[PDB]
Amino acid sequence: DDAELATRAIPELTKLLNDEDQVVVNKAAVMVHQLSKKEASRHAIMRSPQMVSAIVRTMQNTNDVETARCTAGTLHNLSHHREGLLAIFKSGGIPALVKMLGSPVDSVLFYAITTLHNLLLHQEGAKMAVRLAGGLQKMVALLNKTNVKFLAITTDCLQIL
Ligand SMILES: CN1C[C@@H](c2cccc(C#N)c2)Oc2ccccc2C1=O
Repeated sequence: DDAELATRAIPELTKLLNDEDQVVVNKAAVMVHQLSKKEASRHAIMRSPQMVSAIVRTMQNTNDVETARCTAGTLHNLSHHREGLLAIFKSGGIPALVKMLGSPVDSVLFYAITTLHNLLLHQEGAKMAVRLAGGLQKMVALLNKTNVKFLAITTDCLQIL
C-alpha cells in the first residue's frame, strides 16, 4: 500500500517541485526525500520519469540549501537501484550533478560524487556523459579536500574514467 499511495501522490509532488513559490518547492523536496528513504516509495519515484526530471531541474537551479541537500540526497538514494541510475541518466542528471560538484554545501557535494560514482560504475553512456559535461576538470578540483572517504570515491571516479 506504501508503493500505491506514493504512486498517487507523485504527479502532485512533481507539480509542486516546479512551483514558483520557493517554500512550496522546498516542502515538496523535503517530502520526496523522505519518500526516497523507504524502498516501497523509492520504487514509485524511479518509475516516474517526470518526477526524476523535476528533482534534477530543482537541484541544479535552487539557491535554498535544504532544497539542494534534499534533492541530491534523493538522487543519491535512487542511485543504489538499476532502475534509478537509468532514470537519472535519461533526465539530464549527469550535467546537473557535475554542476553540484561546485557546491559549498558538503552534504550536497558528497551526495553528488557518490551518485556520479554509482553512475560511472553501472550506467552505459555515463563515462562519455561525465566527460562531455566537463566532469574531469571538476573532479580534479575536489582532490584538494581532506576527508579520506570523499577523496577515495573521487579518485575512483577518475580511475574509472
Ligand atoms: C544550494 N546551492 C546553490 C549555491 C548556494 C546558494 C546559497 C547558499 C549556499 C550555501 N551554503 C550555496 O551554491 C552552489 C554552487 C554550485 C553548485 C551547487 C550549489 C548549491 O549547493
